[PDB]
Amino acid sequence: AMLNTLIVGASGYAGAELVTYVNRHPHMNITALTVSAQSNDAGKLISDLHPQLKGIVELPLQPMSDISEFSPGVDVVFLATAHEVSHDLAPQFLEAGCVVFDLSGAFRVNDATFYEKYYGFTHQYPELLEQAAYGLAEWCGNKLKEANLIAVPGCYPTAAQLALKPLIDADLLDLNQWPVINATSGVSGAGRKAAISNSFCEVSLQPYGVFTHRHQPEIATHLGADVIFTPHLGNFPRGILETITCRLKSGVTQAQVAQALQQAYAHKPLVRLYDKGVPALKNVVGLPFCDIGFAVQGEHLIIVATEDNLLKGAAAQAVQCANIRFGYAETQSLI
Amino acid sequence: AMLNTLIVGASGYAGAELVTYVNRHPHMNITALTVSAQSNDAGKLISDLHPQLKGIVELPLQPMSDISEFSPGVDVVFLATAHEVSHDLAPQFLEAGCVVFDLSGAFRVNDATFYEKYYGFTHQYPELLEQAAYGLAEWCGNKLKEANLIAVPGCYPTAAQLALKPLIDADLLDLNQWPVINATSGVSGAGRKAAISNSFCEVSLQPYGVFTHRHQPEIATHLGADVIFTPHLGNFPRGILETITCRLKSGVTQAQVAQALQQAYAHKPLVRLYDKGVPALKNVVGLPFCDIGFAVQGEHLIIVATEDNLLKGAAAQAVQCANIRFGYAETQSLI
Amino acid sequence: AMLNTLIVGASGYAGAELVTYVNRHPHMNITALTVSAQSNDAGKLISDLHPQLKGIVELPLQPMSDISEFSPGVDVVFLATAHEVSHDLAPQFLEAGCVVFDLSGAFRVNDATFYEKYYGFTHQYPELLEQAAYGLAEWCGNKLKEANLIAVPGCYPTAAQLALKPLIDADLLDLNQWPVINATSGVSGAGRKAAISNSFCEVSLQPYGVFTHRHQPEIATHLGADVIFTPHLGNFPRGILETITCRLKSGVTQAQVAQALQQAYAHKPLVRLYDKGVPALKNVVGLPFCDIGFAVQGEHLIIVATEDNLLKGAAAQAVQCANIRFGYAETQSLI
Amino acid sequence: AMLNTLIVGASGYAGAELVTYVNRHPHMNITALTVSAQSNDAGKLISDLHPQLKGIVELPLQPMSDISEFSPGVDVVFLATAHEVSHDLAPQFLEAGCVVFDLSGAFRVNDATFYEKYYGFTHQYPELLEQAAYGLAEWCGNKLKEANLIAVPGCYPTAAQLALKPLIDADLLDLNQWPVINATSGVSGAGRKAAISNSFCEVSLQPYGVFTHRHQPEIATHLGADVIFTPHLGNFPRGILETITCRLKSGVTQAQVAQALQQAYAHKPLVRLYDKGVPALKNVVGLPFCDIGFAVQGEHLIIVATEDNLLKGAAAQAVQCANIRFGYAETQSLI
Ligand code: NA
Ligand code: NA
Ligand code: NA
Ligand code: NA
Ligand code: NA
Ligand code: NA
Ligand code: NA
Ligand code: NA
Repeated sequence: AMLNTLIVGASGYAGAELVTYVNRHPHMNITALTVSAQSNDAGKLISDLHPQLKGIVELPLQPMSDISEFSPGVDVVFLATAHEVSHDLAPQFLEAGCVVFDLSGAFRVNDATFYEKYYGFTHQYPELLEQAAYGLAEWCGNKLKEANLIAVPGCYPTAAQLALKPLIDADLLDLNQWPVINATSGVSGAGRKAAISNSFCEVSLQPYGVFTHRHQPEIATHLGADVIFTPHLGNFPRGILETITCRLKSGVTQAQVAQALQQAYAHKPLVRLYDKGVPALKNVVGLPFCDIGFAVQGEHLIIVATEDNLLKGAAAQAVQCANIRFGYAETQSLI
Repeated sequence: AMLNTLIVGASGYAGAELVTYVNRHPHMNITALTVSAQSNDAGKLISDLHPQLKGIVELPLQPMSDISEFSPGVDVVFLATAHEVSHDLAPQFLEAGCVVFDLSGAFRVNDATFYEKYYGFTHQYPELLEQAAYGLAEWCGNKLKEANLIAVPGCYPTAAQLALKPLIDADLLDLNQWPVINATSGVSGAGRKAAISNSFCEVSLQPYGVFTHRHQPEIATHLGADVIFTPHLGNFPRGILETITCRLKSGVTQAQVAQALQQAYAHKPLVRLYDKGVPALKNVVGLPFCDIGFAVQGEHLIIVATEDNLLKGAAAQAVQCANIRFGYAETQSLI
Repeated sequence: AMLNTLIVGASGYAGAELVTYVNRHPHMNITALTVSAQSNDAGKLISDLHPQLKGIVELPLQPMSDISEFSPGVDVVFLATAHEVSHDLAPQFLEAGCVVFDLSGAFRVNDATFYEKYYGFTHQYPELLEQAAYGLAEWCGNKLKEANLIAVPGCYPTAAQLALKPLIDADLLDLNQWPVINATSGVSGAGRKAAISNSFCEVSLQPYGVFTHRHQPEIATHLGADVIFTPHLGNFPRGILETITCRLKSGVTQAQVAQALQQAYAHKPLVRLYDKGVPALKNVVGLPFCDIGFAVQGEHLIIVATEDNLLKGAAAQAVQCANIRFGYAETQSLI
Repeated sequence: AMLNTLIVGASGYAGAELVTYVNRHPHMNITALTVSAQSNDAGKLISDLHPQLKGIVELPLQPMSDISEFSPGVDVVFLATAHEVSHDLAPQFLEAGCVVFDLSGAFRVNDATFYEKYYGFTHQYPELLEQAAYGLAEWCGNKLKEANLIAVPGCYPTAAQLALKPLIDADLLDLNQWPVINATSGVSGAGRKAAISNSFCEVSLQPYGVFTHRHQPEIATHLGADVIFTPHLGNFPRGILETITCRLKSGVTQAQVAQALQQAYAHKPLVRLYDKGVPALKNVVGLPFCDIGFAVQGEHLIIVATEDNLLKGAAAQAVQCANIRFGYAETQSLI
């Protein structure tokens, strides 16, 4: 048995990486790759837009308006789409009996104001918000193993929570000093699109979304702790490195922080813990891992987490959740 | 006395570099910087779009529809605009008594088919074509010293002709084998614009305009010799490196090629001739020079020419011609 | 049954990519990874130097002086070493009964002067030169299927010959005009090493080895045709793009060139032929393919070939040959 | 009158930028450029190593052992050298009557343990430590206007203190929460040198000097406040961007922070204050400025400061101090 898999928004950068993994996956194959109804890319091959897939996957991109053209007989739907589209589509696919893995921010947080403030829309499916599993794979339980709607976390929130969650859960941080998360992403995180801001000559190094980015409250809500989160656009296509600075609870030691991380991740295959030193970004790009190292001096902690923004930050985590949902090896198709 | 200077298309990448030099120039200053009538940037400061100019030049960008708003009392007009715009505007500014330095391809070659084939328009000003000085500064005579319309050469044609012209003029090449010019440009050569092709993640290394680029016939017409010309888009913002491979006329030697170049360029300040070895691109970026080195083995020549595509390839050559036209030191404002 | 596999020079950049593939390969595993006798990296883990391998392969790097420490029971030896080392070691491993896949230039060409001129040493194993299979995988016959010494071609020669060989073999080029091969490589092609020339700030774009590079005569000897070959160091870590300009034999057409390439490569899985247009480098980096596109106008041909310099240009071709030698699927471990 | 100017360590990256400015400066010219006694670059031209200077400055690099070969008649000495060399040389040049501008860390902080802990040497000139002016140009008074020894601040400390000093001096920060300074530098900050760590393929994005970097205590001592300082090596040659996160003193507002910065910098020409938004690194590279923007939400401040690491972070600040010391326009030669 193989899972029929629909990939919506397949022509974007995250979408291309989903096509790669699902094609490769021994237990899944693709029914269709869709674009929007009036997409200029309708009828082009996936490999025309993403030539790394030439000779590997060459499915045409089909324009989708009514989802009934694409829902019957589909086991898994990946929504590699922005929130408005995912808000509209996900309920329809669930009703058609599909298990939906939404990469958008649309179902990530069970809260109305969250959507009004940071996404600028009123959320129309409160029941789904309650039902959605937050697909932070290393930490999800069996709301996931048996959810039919999985909200895959954002790229920056993924590294951030992998670094911070075990420490906060062990009460190792003095949260009266909000953790400061500074992160730099490659430009693929902006999406495939012609805009001035992601135009080649416009990229160097700059912070953005200062005190405004929608990933900040996602990280704060899910960790149960206020944080500073400042993203930066760097002049490379792929990867996120996060440098995270905290005040430890008084008396907390290096060995104590190491114990908490060793216990969280030693049997988690997609998290690579550095015993000493801190990871370099190149060492994870094109791989599905999150790499984590840290240092302690006195009452301060600096923890550093890297990932490929399109892999553990998007497509690989999505597929990793599908593996958990459907009972396959957790890393199946990823490594 | 100072020259009143209008810069049309000031908000583009070449335009910003013209603003820098003209501001700096002791004998010129700026009356206005214009954008198109319905430009989204109308009313923004030049330094909002190009923050390297913050605190240096902060003139607002004015939308221009009727040129009579901007022509009276203007000594010099730089058209940092594409050919259609330059075709329309340049005749009007000349009639208003301005000396026009057009950066577009619109007046570069005295030939009708040239425009139909490579620019896809029928040229409406044959007399101007006859009158335009081709602003390849090291080689222009007194059609320039006294022209009122200067067509500034394209960026790739500039390095190409500086390398090849003295050799062809000394009959040192066997032109039965067309020179092969392979060049790589930084992405600023594509212009300021949101398109997929110059989007950050879409750039790596690729040839383009293969047997179609409009700079090929400009180079061939002006050199009086058929050439292969293949440009490549590289993943850096600024600079052009050209590697040019020729068959020498039988018996032609290294010393003979060196003599021809030494004689062409020894007293030309913006051309830096390498006695031995070949230039690296970083050594000219942000400078107004063209750097040239070469090697000979047997009957083959390899000559290598670099420039900053926006400086000697665009703005600096434009200003260099203005210096010649108006009698200032050739390098005034450039270095 | 699995092949015991020794990787000599494992700590270099090509060596790391061999470790990755051989680890992954279902029919091979690694006995040891070696460094030189007094290497500063002796005793470090492979994944300390190449952290992309963390949690995947963590074999220590062992210093090797006498090969008898490492030869018994070894089926396959990869020499990821420079020519002098490979010249000394390969004969010893062959005598111990190992099948040797040398990545160096040491056994690539059956000719003495070749070694004196371009490698600056007199070759001491003429019989081995006669015996070595040249591992250009798409073109090798059964000198390979049954060779015990395979000389893996250089990175630039690989793309060059894949583009040119089928055309020359079909007499489609006028070789009175030598093909001009201009290529740009990422800096990994320089090897892992601290030198000024591959130091970060020293890299931009520059030709090198002008009329001197050792890959030129390898390409010319094996193609049976004189060529110009000029490599360039570009400011990126991985990939080679070659732009190759030829004069066609009189009367030769686009369709005729396409037929020759379609017939050469249609059933060759690691060569991806572009029907129209020319490949972009990013689309092959991290993949084992060589991508080829071309254009014809009049009597000129421009053919463009890309590869990952460490994969099809080094490690993947090495492993591909091993697959052919030992009877595994040609792409086994590569894709 | 012109100042005779000696540049020691001229062949390094900062040294090359000093040569550029001093050459250009109307009131200074160069007596000699020196390298170490057994330097491999002795006798090479400055422009051989730094070809951007070809045809502009072509002084040979002279090996210096005894300083009496180079001290008589010299008005100004720039030491573009590391601390041990500067510790040894600066006292000798001062004794010869030269005004010394040391770019090393050797005289930056009046404290012995500082040198033992972070520089691993016992400082032999306590009187000089007392006499040295700290050349943070916007803040220096008349210990500078009349010092004969100027310790030019480190590159990262410069942006950091320009951002933080006016805020701390106005008591606007709650220093019970140490400011967190995360910074990314281009690889030129590592110096000209062949090492693995600054080799092209070894650079991507990585923190370094975590809780160990010598710039941390320099920043903390001079600000009179404990800080976290974590530098990162990024994959570009030039520039530093610092993102600095603070807890404000209770009640402190955006307008209050803006007032303090406007008052500090409005008449300081090399500091470009952003009224709204935060600077992008490309907009300062190759320029002598420090660009500063900031945002406030609630009780947190994020202030962002950029500079060219070799210009305002090194050579331009050095020259700026010389201008102040000798009474020239502050920006003379810089812009
Ligand atoms: Na599959
Ligand atoms: Na783990
Ligand atoms: Na001016
Ligand atoms: Na010259
Ligand atoms: Na294996
Ligand atoms: Na094929
Ligand atoms: Na001077
Ligand atoms: Na200011």
